This record gives sequence, C-alpha cells and structure tokens, in this order.
Amino acid sequence: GVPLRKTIAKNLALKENVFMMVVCIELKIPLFLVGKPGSSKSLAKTIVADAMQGPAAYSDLFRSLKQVHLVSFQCSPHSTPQGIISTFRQCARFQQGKDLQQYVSVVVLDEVGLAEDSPKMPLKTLHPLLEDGCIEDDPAPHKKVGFVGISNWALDPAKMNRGIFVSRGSPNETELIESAKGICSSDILVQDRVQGYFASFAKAYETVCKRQDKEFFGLRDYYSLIKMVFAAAKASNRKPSPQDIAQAVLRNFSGKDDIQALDIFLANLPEAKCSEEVSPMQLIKQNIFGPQEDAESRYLLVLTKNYVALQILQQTFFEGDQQPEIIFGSGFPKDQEYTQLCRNINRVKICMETGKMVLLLNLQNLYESLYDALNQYYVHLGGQKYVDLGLGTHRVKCRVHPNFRLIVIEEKDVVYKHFPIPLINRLEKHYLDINTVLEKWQKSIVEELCAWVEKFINVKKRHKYSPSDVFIGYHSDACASVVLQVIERQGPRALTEELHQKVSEEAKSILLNCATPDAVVRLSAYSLGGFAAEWLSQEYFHRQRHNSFADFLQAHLHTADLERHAIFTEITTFSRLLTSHDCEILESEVTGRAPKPTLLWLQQFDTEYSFLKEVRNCLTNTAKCKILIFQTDFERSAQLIASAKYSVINEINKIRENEDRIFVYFITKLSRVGRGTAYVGFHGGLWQSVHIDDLRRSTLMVSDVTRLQHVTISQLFA
Amino acid sequence: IEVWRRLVEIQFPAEHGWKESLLGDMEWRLTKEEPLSQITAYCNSCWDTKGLEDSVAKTFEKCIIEAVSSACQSQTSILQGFSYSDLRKFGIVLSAVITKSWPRTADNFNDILKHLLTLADVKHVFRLCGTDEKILANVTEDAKRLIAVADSVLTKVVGDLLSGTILVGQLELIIKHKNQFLDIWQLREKSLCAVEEALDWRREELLLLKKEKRCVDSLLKMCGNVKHLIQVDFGVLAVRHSQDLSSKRLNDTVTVRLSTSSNSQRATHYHLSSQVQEMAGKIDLLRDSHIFQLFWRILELEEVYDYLYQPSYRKFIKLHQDLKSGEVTLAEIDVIFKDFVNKYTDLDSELKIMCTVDHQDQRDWIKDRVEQIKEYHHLHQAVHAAKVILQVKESLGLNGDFSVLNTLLNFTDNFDDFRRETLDQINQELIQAKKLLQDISEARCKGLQALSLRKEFICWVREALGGINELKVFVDLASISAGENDIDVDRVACFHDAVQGYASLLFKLDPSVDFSAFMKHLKKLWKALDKDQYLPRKLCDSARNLEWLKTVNESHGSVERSSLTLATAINQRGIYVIQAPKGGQKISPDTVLHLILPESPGSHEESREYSLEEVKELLNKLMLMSGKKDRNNTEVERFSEVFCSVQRLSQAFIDLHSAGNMLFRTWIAMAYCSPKQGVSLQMDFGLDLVTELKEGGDVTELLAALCRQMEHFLDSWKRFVTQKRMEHFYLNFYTAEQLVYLSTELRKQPPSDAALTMLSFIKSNCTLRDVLRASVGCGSEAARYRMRRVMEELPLMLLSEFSLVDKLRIIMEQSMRCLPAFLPDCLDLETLGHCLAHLAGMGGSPVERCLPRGLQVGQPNLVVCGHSEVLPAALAVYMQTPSQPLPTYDEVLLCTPATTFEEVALLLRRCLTLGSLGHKVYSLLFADQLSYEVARQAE
Repeated sequence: GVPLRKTIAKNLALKENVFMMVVCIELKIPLFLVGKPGSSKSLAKTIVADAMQGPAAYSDLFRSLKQVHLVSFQCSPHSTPQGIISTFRQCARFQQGKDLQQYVSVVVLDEVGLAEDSPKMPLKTLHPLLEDGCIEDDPAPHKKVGFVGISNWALDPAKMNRGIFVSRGSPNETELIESAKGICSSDILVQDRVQGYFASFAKAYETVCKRQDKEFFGLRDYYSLIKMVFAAAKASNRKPSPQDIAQAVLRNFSGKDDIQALDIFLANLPEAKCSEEVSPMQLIKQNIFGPQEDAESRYLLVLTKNYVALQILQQTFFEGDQQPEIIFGSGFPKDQEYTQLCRNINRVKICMETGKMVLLLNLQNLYESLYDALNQYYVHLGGQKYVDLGLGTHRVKCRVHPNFRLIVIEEKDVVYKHFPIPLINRLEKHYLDINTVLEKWQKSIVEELCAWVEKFINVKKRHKYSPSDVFIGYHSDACASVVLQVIERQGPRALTEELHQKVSEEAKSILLNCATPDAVVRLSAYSLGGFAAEWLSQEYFHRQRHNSFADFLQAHLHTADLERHAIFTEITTFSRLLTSHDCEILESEVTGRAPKPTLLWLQQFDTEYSFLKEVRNCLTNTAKCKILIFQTDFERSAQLIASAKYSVINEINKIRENEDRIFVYFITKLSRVGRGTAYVGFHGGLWQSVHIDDLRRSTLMVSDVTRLQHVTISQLFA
Repeated sequence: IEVWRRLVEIQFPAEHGWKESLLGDMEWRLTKEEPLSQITAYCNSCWDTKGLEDSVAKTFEKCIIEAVSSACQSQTSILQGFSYSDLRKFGIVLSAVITKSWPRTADNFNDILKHLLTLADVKHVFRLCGTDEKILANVTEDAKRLIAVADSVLTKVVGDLLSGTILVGQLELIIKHKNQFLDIWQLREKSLCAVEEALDWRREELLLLKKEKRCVDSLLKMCGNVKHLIQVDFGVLAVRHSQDLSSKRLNDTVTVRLSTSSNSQRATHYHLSSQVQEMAGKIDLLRDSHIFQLFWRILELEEVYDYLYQPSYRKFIKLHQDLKSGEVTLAEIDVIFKDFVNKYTDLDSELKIMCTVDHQDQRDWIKDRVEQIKEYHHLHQAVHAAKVILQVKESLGLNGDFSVLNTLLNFTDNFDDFRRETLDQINQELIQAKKLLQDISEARCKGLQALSLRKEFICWVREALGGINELKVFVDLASISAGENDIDVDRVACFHDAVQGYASLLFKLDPSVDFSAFMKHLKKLWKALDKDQYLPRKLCDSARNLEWLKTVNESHGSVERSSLTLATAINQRGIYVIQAPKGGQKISPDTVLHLILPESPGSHEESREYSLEEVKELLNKLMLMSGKKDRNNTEVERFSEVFCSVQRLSQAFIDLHSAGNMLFRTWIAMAYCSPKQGVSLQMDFGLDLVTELKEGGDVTELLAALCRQMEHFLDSWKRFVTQKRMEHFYLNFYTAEQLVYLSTELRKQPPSDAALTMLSFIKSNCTLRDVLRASVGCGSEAARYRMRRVMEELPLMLLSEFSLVDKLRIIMEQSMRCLPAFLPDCLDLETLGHCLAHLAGMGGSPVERCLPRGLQVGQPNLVVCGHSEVLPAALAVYMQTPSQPLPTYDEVLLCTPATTFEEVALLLRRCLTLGSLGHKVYSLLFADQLSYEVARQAE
C-alpha cells in the first residue's frame, strides 16, 4: 500500500521495523531500534511517517489507522535534558486539542546511544516522559506522546522505561543475498543474471568489514553495489561485464588506503581477466553525472590532503556553467555562529530546489541539519521528491531537484578520526590528491620542478635562501598544482615528450611569475650570465609585467581568454596596498575597455553579508568588463581570503546570465622576513599567482628594472 | 661545438670552475632540444671526429642517455624511422635504449618476455644487430648481456612451446603478442617455421582448456544459484577449478599436440566423466537462458546430473518442441514468460538460445512466437484496461453501453478452461478488443486508475468548481492556505495540474458518452499525460489531501499564512530593544535582547513582543521556507542582517557588563528596523547628564559602528581596570561584579550586610562608621572639581560632535575620567580603592608570614605531591607562623576546572602588587585541574 521506491530493499529488517514502529506508535509504546548503519531503521522512520498520514494515506489500512506527526531530536554527547523535555512538550502541544484516537504526535530521538553516558545524563528524563509526559508538572492525556528511539550505538535498557527494544546484528550471507534479491526484484531477468554475483559480493563485504580497522564500510555500500550492478545489467540487457563490476566496487568500496576492495571482490570471482583501471576522477564524475530512472547515487565525500580536491574539482568538471556553490565557514570576524548555519542551510535548500551542485567545505558541523537528507530517503508528491532539513527544533520537507548533487571536501585524517561512522556510510567515499591525477611522467615533471626550484634558490656569502622566500607562496604541493593547471590548460592531449617539455616550461614560467626579481638577478649573477638566467630574466621582466599592477592588468585584459568570462588572479606583494588614487590611475589607463576598477579591503568587513553587498553592487553594473580588486594585509587572514574568494566565485556563478567579463584580483601584502605566519599560495585551480614587488607605477624611477642592470650609478646623474 | 671544446679545454685551474660552467651551459643548450632531436643530431651528424673522449663528448653522451631514458619512459620507439652516420654513437644510443628500456626487475623471466613483446624498439634492436656486424661491435657489454638474456628467454619459450611444457600465462601473452614473438625469433634464428605450428598447437589446446573451465564455471554457478536449497560436494572439481592457470604448465593441464605419437584426443586437468561433460556443455550453452535457470527445485555430482540436469533439459526440449508446433498452452506461456513483458527483444534472444541446440531449427518461427506472445500480453493488458474503464465508468457516472468489453471479461472469468488452448486458436473477438484498446498503454491505464478510485474527490471537484475557469480562483485561496512548506505549497500546484489535465473527463463528459466517444474524450487526456508524466500521481495526491481542498472554499479565504509576512513587518515596523535585564535577571542575550512589533493603520493586530528564541524560530522558519526562487530573500536578508547586527550589539553590552562597567547598566537602546520619524537608533543611559541620543540612517551601519566603539571601549576599560588595579591594591581582593556591588552600596546609608561582610575580609567586623570614616581622604576637592568640569563641559563636547558614535565615544572617555558626573550614586574605582585602603589601615595588625625552608622568597615556588598531601602541605606553609590568623581566599585559592582566570589573576595581583601592609603568603592549590587557558593566562 505504501509507495516504496523500486530499488528499496523490501527486506525482513525493514518489514519488522515498520510493523513494530506502526504498532508501537499507534499504541504509544516506546520503541528502541539499535543496529548498524543501513539496517532499515531511519528508512522505516520515513516510511512510517509518510504512510501514517491517516486520512491522506495511500492505503485503506493506514486510513483506518491514526495520523502521525513526528518531532525529531538528534541526540549528541552534548545534548541537555531540556532538549528532550522541550521535544516531548512540543509533541504534547501538537497533540493538544485533537482526538488522540485519530491523531498522535511521536518523539523520535536519533543516535540515542550518543547521549547514553554523557556527564549530564539527559536520557534520565526518558523514564518519566515515557510514562506520563511530565517530570514535575501535572499529567494530562495529550502529554503522553508516542516515542521511537533509533541509534547505531548500543543502549542502556534500564532507561528505556521497559519499552520494546530491538537490537540487530550485522547480517549474514543469506540476509545479504536476500537484501540483494529484494533490490533487484524490480526485474527478474536482471535479478537472475546478477544472482551469481550476489554471493561473491556478500562474502567480499564481510571480508572488507572484518579487515578494516574502524567501521568505514557498511551496508549502504553493499546495497549500492547491488543497485549499480542491477542498473548496469538493466541498461546493457546482458550479463554485467567485468568492467562494470569493477567500477561499481571501486565507486562503493574505495576511500580507504588499507583496503584493496577490488582485490577482495575479484578473489571471489574470475572476472579479473579484464581488470581495467578506473581513476577516482572517473568515479567522481560518474557519481556527479550518473548516466527517466531512479538511478540516484549517494552523495560524494572526497578525502583530500591540504584542500587539494577543490582545485581538481573546479578545474576538471566545473569548467562550464555547471560551477557549483561553495558552502563554507565564514572567515570574517563577526560570522561563524548559528546564523552561518541558517544561511548555509538556506543555500543548501535553494540548491536542492534549483538543482545546483554543492561543495561542502569545512562544514561537518552542518551534518545534524543534513543527516536525513544524506540518507536520500525521499518522500514523493506529484513526482517531485522531498527530503527533510532542519535548523534547530524545526524539521521541514524540502524539494530536491533531480540534478542536485552534494560533494563534501574533507581531509582524509579528519574523516578517519572525527567523522561519525554513519556519516561515512551515508556518503560515497573517494580519495583525491594531485598525485592521483598526475601520471608517472607528470609526477616526474614535478620532481624536476622541485630540483629546478632548489637550483634557482641557490645555484644552477651565498646566503642560502629558501624557496618560500623566493617563490612567494611556495609549498610542498605548489609544483604539483602548477603542473596540474598547466596540463588542464593544455587539454587531454596524449603523452609525448614534446608535451613534457612544453609543460615544464609553462610550470617554470608560472613559478617565475611568483618569483622575486631579486632572485632572477641573483640567478644571473651567480651564473655569471648564464643562458638559463638570461632566458628567465627576459621572461620575468619582458614577457611578464611585474613592473606594476597596471602593466599586469593591461597585459591580462589584452591577452586573457574570451571563453573565461570570470578570470581569477591572486597577487602577493611586499609593497603597500593600492589606494583609491591608484585605482583612479588604473581607471584612466583602462577607461575605454572597462569602468573604474573596484578596490575593496577584506579586513574592513566584519560580516560576510556586508562583503557580499559590495560584491553585488559591483557585479550589478552593466559594464561588459569589470575589474574587482580585493586587498588584504597578511598579519587568521588566510581564512578571510579563502572565504572572500569562495563568496566572489559563488556570486559570479550566480550573476552569470550575462556574458560580461569579470577580472578578479586578490592582492595580499606580505613581508620579506615575515611573522611566522607563512603565506601559502599556489592555490591552483582558477587562480593565477603573480608576485609584484611594487604595485605602483614608480614615479620616482621611470625605469623598468633590467635597464639599470647594464648601467652604472654615475650615469644616472649624467 | 668547436668553440665549446676550444673554450673548455683551456687549462684554467680546477678550483675556479671554468670547464664545468661552460659545459653546463652547453648541456643546457642541448636539453632545450627534443630528446629524439638530440639523439638524431648525435648519431646523424659526424661532429664527433673531434676526439671521442673529450669533455664535450662525455657531456653530450650524458645528455643523450638522459634523452633515451625519457624516450623509454615515454614508450616512444625512437629507432623506427631512425637514421645514423656514426656507428659508434649509434651503438651508444642503442645500448642506452636497451639498458633503460629493461624492466626494473631485470631478471624476471616473465617480465623480460613482457618487455620483449610489448616494446617495439626490441624489434629494431634485433633487426639492426642482424643486418650488419658493425652495430653489435659498437654496442656495450651491458647491452650485450641484456641481449643474451633476451636470447635465452626466447629459446626457453620456444622449447616450452615445441615440447608443451609452457605455463598458461606465457602462452596467453604469446598469443596476444604472436607477431612480435615470431619476428624476434626469426631474427634470432637467422643470427643463430615450427614455432608457428607450435603456437597454433598451444592456442588450440588453450582454447580447449578455457572452454572446459567455462563449462565447469557455468555448472558451479548453477549450483551456487540453487545453493539456498541444495548443496553439492565436488571438492576435487572445485579445487581443480580454483587453481590459477598462469603458473600451471600446459602439458600438465592438458595433453599437447605432437606428431611424436598420434594426434591424441586432448585430456584436461578435470578428467570430467561423460555424464558431467554432457551436462556442463549443455549448461554452458544455456548459461544465459532465463528459461532453463529456474526450471527446477547434500547432493553428489552424479545425483546432481540425474535430478537437476535431466529434468531441466527434458522440460526445455519439450518446451522448445511445443513452441515449434504451437502446442504450447497459454498456461505455460503465462508461467514461463511472465517476465518478458515489454522485453520481446530479450525473448527473441532467449528463443535463439533455445535454437542453439540445433533441434527445431528454422530459427524464424520465433518471430511468430514473439508476435503471438506480444498479442497474448497485449490481450491481458486490454483486459486490465477494460476493468479500469468500467471502474472509471462507475466513478464518473457514465451510462454509454460498454457491453463489448464484457467479451474480454467473458474471457477473464473463464480464464482457466479457455487457457487449455494454444496461442493461435484463441479467437478473433479478443483480438478485436485488443485492437480497440491498442491506444491505451500501461501508463494510460495508470492514469485511468488514478481517476477511478477517487469518486469522492471527483464529486467534490464537480460540486466546487464546475469548470476549469474557476480553478484559478480556488488556487489563489489555496496558496494562502498552503503552509509555507514545500510539500504544503506544492499541494496547490499538484491540484492545479491534476484538474487542468483531467478536465475533459471531470467536466466535459456527458454521462451518455459511449465507448469510442469516451476514447476520444480520453485522447485529450492522452495528450495531457504525454505532456506530463506525473499527472496520475498528482491526481492521487490531490485526492489524498481532499479535506484541505474542502477547507479552501469556505475557510481559507481568511488564513493569510504569515511567516515571511512577519519578517516583512518586522523590517518595516519592528523595533529591537537592548537593555539591562529587569528584576535581577541573569545577564544573557535572551534577557538583554527582545523585539517589539507594533501595529500600523490598515493593520490593527496586537502589538506583540517577541523573545530572542522566537526570533530564532522565525529565522529557522524563513531559512527552511526561503528556497522559493524569488526576490523575497531581500526581506529575509534584511531580517537576518538586522538580527545579527543587533545580536552583536547585545553581546558587546554583555561584555561590558561582565567587565564591571557602569555606564551600560541603565542603558536602553532601541534599533528601529526601519526609521520612525527619522530615527533608526535611540540610546538612553538613564542619566540626567546624558540626554537621549538618536541617529537616523541605515540601521546596520550605525549598529556596526556602535559595536566597534563599544568593543574599543571594552579594550580601553580592560586597560583602565588593570591600571586602577595596579594603582590600588585592595581592588584585587574583588572581582568585577563585587566591585560594582561595592561601588553602589558603600555610597548608601546603611550599606547592605552582604557588602560589609565582603569588606570584612579586608577590615574584620566592618561597620557603617568604618566606611564613613574611610570615605575621608578619597573625596578630595579635586574630584568635585573634575565632576563640575565634566558636568559643564559635556554638553558642549556633545554639541560639537554630531554622530551618535562620536557623542558616545565622548561619553565613554568622560566616564573613564569622571564617572561620578554620570553616576553620582556610585564610587569610581579610585575612590573605592582608597576607601578600601583606609579600612585596611584602620583594621587590626598587619599579617606577617614567613615561608618554610625550601621555599624561596621572591621566587614562584612549586610543590608536587600526591593528592592527599596537597592540602596538608598548604597548611604547613602557614603553620610556620602559628600565631598569625588563618588564611583566606586572599591568600589561598583552591583550583577547579570551573576556576576562572579572574580568580588566579586576582590571587597573583594580591601577591605581587604593591600597597599591601603585611607579608602574607599566596597559594594556588590543585592547579593540575585548571584548564590550559587559565593556567596560560596566569603565567
């Protein structure tokens, strides 16, 4: 009677959970379900909330039964008794004024095992609240609300008020094969074809679960494997090919280093004869652009090192208008709190409605709001799907556009240590680092670039500089980012050593774009006028525009591409930031191709909204070219710069109906010595990293350096 | 190159680095070229005659070996299309190619063979070495060794092939790479035709082995499918099949072809019995047949053959002959092909699989059987459609005779006896009824179904609307009623689309509409469902939500759901108020901040007051609602901005309150979300010296500026307090709240008993007369002069500055200078400190303590001991002077996780600061339990 999705495992576990949930809710028995993630508990919760719309039910059965309103509370080690009390009271308020024979309000506690032994011991309130609904106040009939507690962590039965407690263990091979058959049941030819594969995949899954150190893979991974293989066989209309099994296995059971999923699953099968490779970029793509049908795949978790995954994602797949929205924690002084969660979930919702893909940055603290949405258990109305989102005590059903996708970028180690196991199970996990994109020869080029860097720094007295002190913004991954950006700009061109040389030269050019002129002069001097040194001096002083920001701007306006309507540049300097008068000069130079460049100081902004207001004020002008300049003094700050960058990217992506051309410059004032805070640049991706020693046009010296490099000081006065 | 040698070989001393530098620049100029271009110039041009051992030659040789390494890593075959003039230099290049292309596991026989087969340069190396001797003579010794490895590998491979002793992985790689293998071997053998015969022999034998493996795999998979019910035990066969063949020598796994004896019939690793050979062959032929898979219900393999295989094959044979003859009964078609509905291409594949057995050929009858099964399935679907049409007739209330459909129902009731017939003998009348229902697909049946079950919704729609014209008015009312949640608002659109789609049947229909006229009135629905795939679901959703739809007409004209309307009003009229809590309430944002929502002409609702939690509830609501793709976000954004702005102001107030500041104790601020008569901010300090301050403009600019000044004043106040604490010793006995309490009370007559008690810790048994005498000396005439000065000056200073923020900074400065001018009933920290000093002097004798031995004066001493020892030790310290009164908090602090930095700070300040009258001791006990932050700040 209830309209389940066809790919849903109509397994015994969900059957019993629904039956129990219905009977207990209808009769206000407290019911506690404990099991490992994927054990049909939260699914049963949504199904029972949807089916038990008494008069608005889908079947005459539930129309005979009571109408259920759920008030949900997500338990944590930091949850207070007042939270549980207020939840029960809100349910009572819902039950107030109604026939308790046709309506019931239920309290649902999620992850109750987390609250078990917290120092505040809030679950104590459970005992009284389940009996009558009151801790000190006088009883009433409407205060006795129904109750279901769902948890993955074990529970104390004495606190359950002697309710009904159902604890499930990890299923066995027969149960996994029955779940798989249930998933495939929608078609019998496909189900029969895949049947052989079900046993092997179950044995492999139990192997993976016993091998791994921490619970990292669970039942959702197995179920999605069965789903993806069923879909593959269904579209092919033939037995699934080894490559499809490999691809499914890799999509689901990748993300952990000590795991060799495909080797385990292949050990159970002879398909290995093909065993073609699939890269994490192919898998991430297949997730985001999954090849009319309910072939909806889990939301992505990209595990990365040093926020690297964002460069790869922005560059490779989000080249065009598919550019998603970055959901991040603000780095502005007066904005980190509750209100940031409110705005963020508003944006998540808007992207679900509109179908815009989302990137989840340092926002794991948003999971309690997204916990049920990640399950991707959908209510339906008119074909459109709705999923629950909450911000505080309020949970609401919100519309999901079939095109919506969610990518969480997090550090691998933060995920392994802190991330809750059920969150890890709800997401499809892949590891992405530049090393995983670069081929063997591209990695070799990176090694060569690091050697070239050290030579540049020291030699191809002798203070023995460090690369960070010369290539401003240099870091362990700078050369890799450079090579990635170079080859991405080159395209997918096939490998040839000619490409190797061109790529090396491009990489050198970029690093040189980030170099000090002092360093290039040194490099010539210490090479006694070497060929390399003169080539690099030519490129820096003649084929590049470090003489000021105006020269760089002019070169960028003339030479920049026409496809890239948004062009992003990051600038580091040791000089004093530009004032409004310098922007007036830039306007006089630029007028005729763009309006006055807008200069903004990130430090001057206390709130992300105040910043966004001015970004929009600029972007709303009708000029066909716009130059926005953002200024910051590196004194902490990297968070401000990053948040401002993300915001500008998002707002440009939003103001994109126009084909106008936006040039973004981020200007960071550094110190040659420093203050311990090591500026880290070469952020790669959409950005161009350029060092300018001095942004001004040098009125006191009308010369571009490298003219004095062959003139004496006496001649200056002649 | 001549200039390079000339310049390099100049005998400059080595210490200077002439040669190395010049040669580095030359190597640089070389590397700028393409690796293959470098190798081409090296070999083709005869520049080398200059002396093959000079430094330039060795530098270029180095560069060329690096080029060859790059090419080998790139897998670029450089010898293809290559040319050369100097045999020595070409031999050097060739040796570099051989050595660099070699695998890292230089001795792995299989990886050597893989290297030889996969890499093309090997072909060229063998070709060159075969053509003329001069290349081989010029080649190095490492390359000659690697060539000897290649020769040995190839000759072993050939011996294995010819004899049959080859592993299956080698044979597989050789088959995949037969061309390179045979060319390389031909070159070698000319250097030093049966191998083609051998590779063919082994390919045939390997295909046989793989055929048998795949037959056994299919049998194993079948038994694994029936695993859930029947288990088999064939340990020997499962072990044999499980072994990885690549390591296994062919002649052991299978008899190999050699005319040494007759061409023996091949025998495999399995040695399958004849029964199991037949069974596995057939099961392999039907491995993809969905009809042979099910086809059945611990066993041994002979019992598996007898029970499972023979029945299945016999039934499959009989079914295939039934299909050929057409004698297949409708019951058999219904049981077997229940799944192939809408999958007739798969049915065609299945039936050709049945044909593969090569009995009942003609491989064309299946086209007819496929069409007959299409007809049977369409017939049953037509039956379902007819039943749905009858349900729609009774639901909508039609009267047109549909007796003809009874024909299909006449079949549907006598489903069992009629089904004893064949596929072609069914009848022509049912065929005609399907011809009629042809234009209704399962989706169209689903639409009709969504209409049928909903008679109450249909009657209500017809009573309420009566026409599609009215729907729009209804929908407006519904949008007011919706509920601002996506499902709730979307219910309206679901209903609108449902009614616009099913309008023909609901409204246009005449009850006397007959069968075909009903099909055309249905064709309009056909076009609607073609344009909308979820229209039946929208209908059903509307019918499930009928009670709300009923409410729409009479009631929901009034609801006027108001969640964003509330935010809009707050933005227009709303007023946020920040003030010190009344009733001695604890200081918190909730108590400080609250919203007033008035009423305006044209809206005479109740002037409400909202609590911070209610505003946060409204916010959460706005956010979960606000996904509507509309500009309405501006109001939510204004709302959120002002909320956050005011919240920041509130927390600044709380900070100043926590710091002990006094101005912001009677201070009330009204922030008008939109101006009232030109006023956006209003501040009143509750002081007769400070008149009401009001400013207009953007509320958020004023608020940010005011917050920044409050925060600057906070840092300035923290400095001012630290300063007065260094200037006055006794202030440190107290916290900020105690200082505020005392400032207020000591001016009273009489003070509170709590305050005199708090003073007792400085002057034991303190009384009103003690404080009255302590007031002397501190109330200098200079203080009254300052008070008069500030009370007269402030009006002028405030008139000279115009913005609220400058007037407020003036007030803040002057309050730090002379607070008595603003708050006369409070003692400034200086007069308070003086009164405390006077009391302390009027008290008993100073307290003189001495540290025990082992503890150094002027030093921060530290004692480390078991928990139980901590407390007695602290006591011995004071024991040293047992005649001295007992310590108190002034001297001893017992630390807890809840111990705040203010306590440790005040202890340290009491110890180190000057002004004290005696040599007390100061103890900080159980510090390990402190938080890291507090101990850090204390240090």
